[PDB]
Amino acid sequence: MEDLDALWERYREAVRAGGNPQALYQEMVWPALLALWREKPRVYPAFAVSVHTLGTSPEATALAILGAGAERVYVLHTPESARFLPRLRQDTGKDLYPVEIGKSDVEAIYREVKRLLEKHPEVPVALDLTSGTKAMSAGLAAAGFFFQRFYPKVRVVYVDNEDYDPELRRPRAGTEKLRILPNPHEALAEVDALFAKELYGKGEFGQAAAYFRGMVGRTGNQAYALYALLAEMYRAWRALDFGEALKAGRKLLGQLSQNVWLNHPLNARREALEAQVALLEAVDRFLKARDFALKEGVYGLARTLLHLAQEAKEEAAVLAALYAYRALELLLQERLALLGRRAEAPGLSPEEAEALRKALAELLGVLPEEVRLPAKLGLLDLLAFLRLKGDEALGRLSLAELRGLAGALKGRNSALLVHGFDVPSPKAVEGIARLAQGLLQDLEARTALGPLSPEPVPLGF
Amino acid sequence: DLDALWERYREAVRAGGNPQALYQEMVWPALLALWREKPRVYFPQAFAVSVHTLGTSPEATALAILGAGAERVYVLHTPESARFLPRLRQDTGKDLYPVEIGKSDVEAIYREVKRLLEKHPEVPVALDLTSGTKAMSAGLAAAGFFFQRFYPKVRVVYVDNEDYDPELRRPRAGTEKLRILPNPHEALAEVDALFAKELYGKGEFGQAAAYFRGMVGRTGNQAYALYALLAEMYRAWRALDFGEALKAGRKLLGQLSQNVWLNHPLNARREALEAQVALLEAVDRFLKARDFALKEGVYGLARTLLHLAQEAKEEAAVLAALYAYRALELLLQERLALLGRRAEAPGLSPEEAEALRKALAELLGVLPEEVRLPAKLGLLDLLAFLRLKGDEALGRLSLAELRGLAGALKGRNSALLVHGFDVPSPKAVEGIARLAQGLLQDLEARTALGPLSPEPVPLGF
Repeated sequence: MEDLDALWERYREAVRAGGNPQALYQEMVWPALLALWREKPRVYPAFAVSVHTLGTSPEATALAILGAGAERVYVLHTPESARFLPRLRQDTGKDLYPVEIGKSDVEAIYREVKRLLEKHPEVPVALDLTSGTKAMSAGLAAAGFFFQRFYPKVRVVYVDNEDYDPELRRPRAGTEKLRILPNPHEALAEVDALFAKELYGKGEFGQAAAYFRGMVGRTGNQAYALYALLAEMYRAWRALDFGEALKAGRKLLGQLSQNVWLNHPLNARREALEAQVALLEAVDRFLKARDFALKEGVYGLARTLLHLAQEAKEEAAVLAALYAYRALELLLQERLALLGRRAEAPGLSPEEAEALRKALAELLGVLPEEVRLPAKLGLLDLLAFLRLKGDEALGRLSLAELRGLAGALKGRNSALLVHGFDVPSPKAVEGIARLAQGLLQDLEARTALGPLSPEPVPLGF
Repeated sequence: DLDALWERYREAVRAGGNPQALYQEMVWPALLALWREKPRVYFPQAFAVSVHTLGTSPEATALAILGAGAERVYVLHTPESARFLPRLRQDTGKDLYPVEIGKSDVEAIYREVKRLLEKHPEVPVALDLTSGTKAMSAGLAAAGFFFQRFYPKVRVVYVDNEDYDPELRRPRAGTEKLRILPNPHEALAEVDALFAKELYGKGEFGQAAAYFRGMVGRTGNQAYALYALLAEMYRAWRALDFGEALKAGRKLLGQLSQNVWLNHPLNARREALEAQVALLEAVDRFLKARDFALKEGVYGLARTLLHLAQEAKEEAAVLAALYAYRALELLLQERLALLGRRAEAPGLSPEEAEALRKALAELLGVLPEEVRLPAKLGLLDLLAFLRLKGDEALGRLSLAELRGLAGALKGRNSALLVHGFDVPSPKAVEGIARLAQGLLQDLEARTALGPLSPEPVPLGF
């Protein structure tokens, strides 16, 4: 090695004397450097296959072949650099499997890497980008980091070096070292936040929380524990577990009020978070009481259900119907509470029951004698009853709209996930959600929560 | 023009002149002029920001800056390439924003690119990798393609050429052109299958179908259309849209029967597919008839609901309870039918009603007068009635087991998403689902389907 450092200087001074650079490199330097790499590869801390781009200088590639020490060696060369395959054979002693590519045909690099990984799918593979055009090297690296998703044993490698002489177009002999170029997730920790943020923006709150919690496990940065709490709060809220959501939100607000978290980015949104936690509190209170005097909790629950129905409208129509039916039922029951009455025991007088059978018969296209009122008012019975009692919000419904909704309202309990086998049309679910929305805006005006959305607050990064 | 200039340059070099100084004197002014007049840029592109690595080759970075035409220009240089910043300012005429990095510090590339995208989050940004070490260029490309996931307007760019003279270490003048380097996702069609197969493996059937549809177009290969149908069938099945699931499964089976597709990989799992489609057909039949003599459809619907309940139990227990209650209800009604009683309105004599009130009281630990029998039997009422009528499966349950189930069973209709406000424990869902599973295993033996799983068949690639 100090032999190598001494003859490097001998070479340098011979070049300053007028000796040719390439010739004296081949004669004085390269045999000793090559012998060193044969005996002892300068390799950072397993490869079964190595794949090497090949440009106009074969020496870097010879070193990378010896450093990876793979049994199977592929060489991605161009029509122009094919001339160097004999030298590669004689310097490495390896069988070469050559693949010709254009020097900036990045797609072909991608395709050849695909083909090779499919040929060697479960062994460690080194992708050496040292030699070639920037297009070849960058294409090989890009292909490697892309395919690690599906071929995790792939590694991108590089003959790093120290004293690159721009005149000599070579580094100082003996400073070369083969090493692994890390992928961005491996290299830069904060990029995990990006994955978490993406999942959060998709409504995948449980996975987002898992990512944030794993980041605290990786780096110890407790700022991401607060983000995990937030994602956990939304996970629980979207799953209708208002107790767990309230607990997570209260923990989060408590943490954000500590001096150490004063500049956490979620504090830029504190009021929004406080309002959402107030909503969760109100819903928790209403769920415990089951009493429709608690207007804020009725609003919070119906708002949550209508938002869930809107999100399920495309991918989950059966659930969308269920959410929309429950929201409308809650809102109609709150209207009945405006009259002091309860749907499970409305206390209909004989005159009221007769009038209700007549109105239901007109809506259902039957005779009043065919209408049988259950002990607990069904959804359509409740709507008809409120109209009979002069409810101002339901009185505004046209007869055409109500006739259009009558089939869907009548079949509330006949839904597949309640007691029957039916799925109403998406158009009817749309009409049920529209009716519910109008009742919700009436209630929203009468509640201390004001208008509030379940949409998540922006993360602030 | 530039052709004749390049021949004059090569001639002056042949005559012993200094290649680099002669490039600076004879070639570089004409090329720089040309890139100021009309830069050679492959379809013309508009960038707001450009980011440039800088090695020992400032000419390439000047061409890249002028080609990108960005208002804001960042230069990622090393301590060794810093001395080139003044000349790069003169050639381009731009205010440069320099950022220092080590020549192999790939983490530093990732960090600085991340900072710059955060500073310019919504504008098109060019990452020029032409000049620098291979670690710098490959790091910039890898950073670009990685961050495209989160910053879609990022592009990786490169000053390519038609010919490069390896002795002069220069592109042939006037053959340089600024090119976008494609990311491996957009350059390789076939990779979409791997993504689909990943999504399919995680049960994301809609996205898997979407990727399969994409592949059909980008390749010539209608084979992927079959995969798309399979994914659509599972999507519809999980969403409880049995009609659409059956439509897709029948279309798929009919295509797998054509001569062209006899070697399709799905035909390796043909038997399983056929069985799943028959289950779907039986469920579709049962949903139209709503009659518990159709044992196969009862089995298929209860099996589907129990699978969904098991999937939802841990993180969506409200929904899991809804699914598990429906599954258990169906199975108990089928067992009422099997006893020869009407499964939707068993006609209890006053003597049977009295006996059932006594049995429920002894069970619930209350007095008989505190038990009220609704017009529709609840789950607990129905289970106790089946036990009174000598049902053997249910007769095997112990008193301890029944009292452990009694709370959950009484809460069928008081579930939040039915008529009430209950938010259940995953433990209560587990009890309901385990009772249902036992009844399902009993019905399995009495059905022409036999045992079948809603678990997706392997793709076979």
